[PDB]
Amino acid sequence: PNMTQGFWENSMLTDPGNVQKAVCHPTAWDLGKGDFRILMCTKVTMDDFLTAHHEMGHIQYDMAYAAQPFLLRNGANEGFHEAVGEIMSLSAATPKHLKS
Amino acid sequence: TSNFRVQPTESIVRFPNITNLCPFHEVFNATTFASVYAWNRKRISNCVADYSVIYNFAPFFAFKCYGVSPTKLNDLCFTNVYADSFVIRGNEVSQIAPGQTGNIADYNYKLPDDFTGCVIAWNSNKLDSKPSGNYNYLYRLLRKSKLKPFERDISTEIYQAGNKPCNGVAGPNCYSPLQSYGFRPTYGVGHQPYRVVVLSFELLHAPATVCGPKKSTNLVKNKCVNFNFNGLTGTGVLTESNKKFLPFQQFGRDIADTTDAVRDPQTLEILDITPCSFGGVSVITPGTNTSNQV
Amino acid sequence: RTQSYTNSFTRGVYYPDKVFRSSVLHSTHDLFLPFFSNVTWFHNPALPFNDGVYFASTEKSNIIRGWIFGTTLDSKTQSLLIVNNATNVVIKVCEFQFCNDPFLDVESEFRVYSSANNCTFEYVSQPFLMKNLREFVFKNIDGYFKIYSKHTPINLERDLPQGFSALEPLVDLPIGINITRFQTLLALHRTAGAAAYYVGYLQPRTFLLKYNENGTITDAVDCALDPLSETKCTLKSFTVEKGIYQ
Ligand SMILES: *[C@@H]1O[C@H](CO)[C@@H](O)[C@H](O)[C@H]1NC(C)=O
Ligand SMILES: *[C@@H]1O[C@H](CO)[C@@H](O)[C@H](O)[C@H]1NC(C)=O
Ligand SMILES: *[C@@H]1O[C@H](CO)[C@@H](O)[C@H](O)[C@H]1NC(C)=O
Ligand SMILES: *[C@@H]1O[C@H](CO)[C@@H](O)[C@H](O)[C@H]1NC(C)=O
Ligand SMILES: *[C@@H]1O[C@H](CO)[C@@H](O)[C@H](O)[C@H]1NC(C)=O
Ligand SMILES: *[C@@H]1O[C@H](CO)[C@@H](O)[C@H](O)[C@H]1NC(C)=O
Ligand SMILES: *[C@@H]1O[C@H](CO)[C@@H](O)[C@H](O)[C@H]1NC(C)=O
Ligand SMILES: [Zn+2]
Repeated sequence: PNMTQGFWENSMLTDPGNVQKAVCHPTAWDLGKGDFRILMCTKVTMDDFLTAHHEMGHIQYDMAYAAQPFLLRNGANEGFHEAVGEIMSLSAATPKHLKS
Repeated sequence: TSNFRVQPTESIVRFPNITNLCPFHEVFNATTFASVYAWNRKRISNCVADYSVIYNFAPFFAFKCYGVSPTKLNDLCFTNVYADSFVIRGNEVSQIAPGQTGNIADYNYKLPDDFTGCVIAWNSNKLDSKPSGNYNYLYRLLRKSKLKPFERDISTEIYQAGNKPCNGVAGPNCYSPLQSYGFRPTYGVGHQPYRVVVLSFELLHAPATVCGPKKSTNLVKNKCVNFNFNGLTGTGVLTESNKKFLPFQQFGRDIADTTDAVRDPQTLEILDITPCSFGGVSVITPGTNTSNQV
Repeated sequence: RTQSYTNSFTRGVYYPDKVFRSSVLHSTHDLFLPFFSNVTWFHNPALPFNDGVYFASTEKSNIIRGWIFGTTLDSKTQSLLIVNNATNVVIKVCEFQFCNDPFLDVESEFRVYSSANNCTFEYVSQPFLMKNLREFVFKNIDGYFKIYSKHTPINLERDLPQGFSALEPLVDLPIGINITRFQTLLALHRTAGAAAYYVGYLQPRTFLLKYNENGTITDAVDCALDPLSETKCTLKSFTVEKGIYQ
């Protein structure tokens, strides 16, 4: 599926700069009850593009397991979650994808 | 040879005006729909039900009609109309339907198996959501047995899932059945508060008194027209009448038990009816041996 | 309270249907109060409604206030209340648990009814009641409760005057409840009071009604009353000429 209008409205994908003070470590937040956001000071770079792919992989995982109960609303083990991020990150950087 | 008859040119329908309109702006736009566990049961009767305003209200997330066709909503008439207003979450909308089982369906409100009506739902995140949280709305998630169709339960007894009496207090294996929705603007679609008003139509052994509004056409006078005046149908020429009716009388009949005057439903005016001209046609002919002129 | 009796005379005729007839003798089969029939005068707690009822009140003080209708007169079965105060008439169709002896204080209606658990119907209209005889005809036919009424100035006389006053339909209601018994509610001040009302019971009958130029029922003939009336109904004329008629 594709991203929520709430995700687009609430998520801060661009560095506010100036007066605003914030942490720039990328993170995908599954706040709960259908709220998903990305906290990323994203600039126009290839590494930032791939990191955005990784974070949206996180959010797709979170959306997928949303139906299950709260205690089970996690990855099957500690590795699958970043694994699902990293497979998308690897596929994004392929020259075929770049040319497409 | 034959008969000559003047066909009607136009069809005219005159019905009493619709000054009576059903309180649709009361069941909707109530600014407070209570909760699904205690649903508002409002009786709509003795009024003309116009769904034009219902369509003119906010766009509906779910407008599904089971018993009454959406096209024939205005056409069909019912004795009494019941509207149930409550606020439920996005995913709980599907449970309000015939044959669907879920927490809300079984423990809060059950649409009957043979329900006739339309389920009307629309988003209410603007009004029913607050940054602090709309804890006022509640729903029930613990109960002894499933609810029968169209039932209301408001009494809070501590659920005794355990083997020991709860004694009316909370604790181990003793939970209050009522639980609170929390509504915030940032919630995603599917958990946002949705306002649902369920229209229930029932037929009873009584006059319906609830018929959709019926259109009226401009009166045509001194012309052969089809006419339907407040349920009295016919073909004729409508002219001004010197006759004066009594207030309660609406029609007029002659010695031959045929309608001769009708009172116009909208403006009180006595219109005399003359049958449209008819007569035999005869062909005067000299012998066809002599000539073909007739 | 005081079951006396009187003669009805030619009273209780009403317009059967909402049609206009000019200078026409029309024969109609309907529920009518038969001519020269004995009518109970009140000066069994619930008088049987039967097919219909005819109620008459002649008091100048207008002390009579409304009526009550029901099948069993309890919370079990639906019931009907009509209360007429100075401003407007109120008709409430509710499952009314009534007092055994209903009456009103009139600025309060508390004395009348004990409870109203569910209300099926409501209606508000201009007041019915206004040397004045007020006659009412009540009947529930094919699910519609119909009330006809007439207000006639009467000269001071002991009984119902000998004349024709056709009762004009006032209210048709789609109540649709079965009505077996009725009762008359009286206004008492919490003071002794006395009121007198006439009750008659309608019957299936055939009547011959005369409509004048302006559509009013000037006269009526009850076919089954007497042989001359039967002859008039057969010939459909008030004036009958010399001869022998089958
Ligand atoms: C994206 O999501 C919207 C609903 O939010 C949906 O209508 C649309 O089809 C989806 N896909 C595309 C390609 O926009
Ligand atoms: C941060 O939050 C404060 C309230 O604590 C608010 O006044 C301010 O506008 C917000 N933004 C910035 C950039 O400080
Ligand atoms: C995927 O499909 C789109 C359809 O327009 C096409 O343009 C694109 O080249 C395709 N990508 C690959 C990698 O085949
Ligand atoms: C229809 O509307 C007119 C005013 O435009 C009103 O005078 C008339 O009484 C209405 N019809 C009825 C049956 O009341
Ligand atoms: C008559 O009864 C109606 C019932 O709604 C009430 O509103 C009105 O005040 C009453 N008037 C008097 C004079 O009792
Ligand atoms: C309406 O009246 C009927 C009378 O039989 C009763 O059974 C029913 O409970 C009433 N409705 C409500 C909501 O109390
Ligand atoms: C009908 O006309 C006559 C006069 O021709 C008049 O006396 C009578 O009162 C009229 N009808 C009514 C109901 O006024
Ligand atoms: Zn990651």
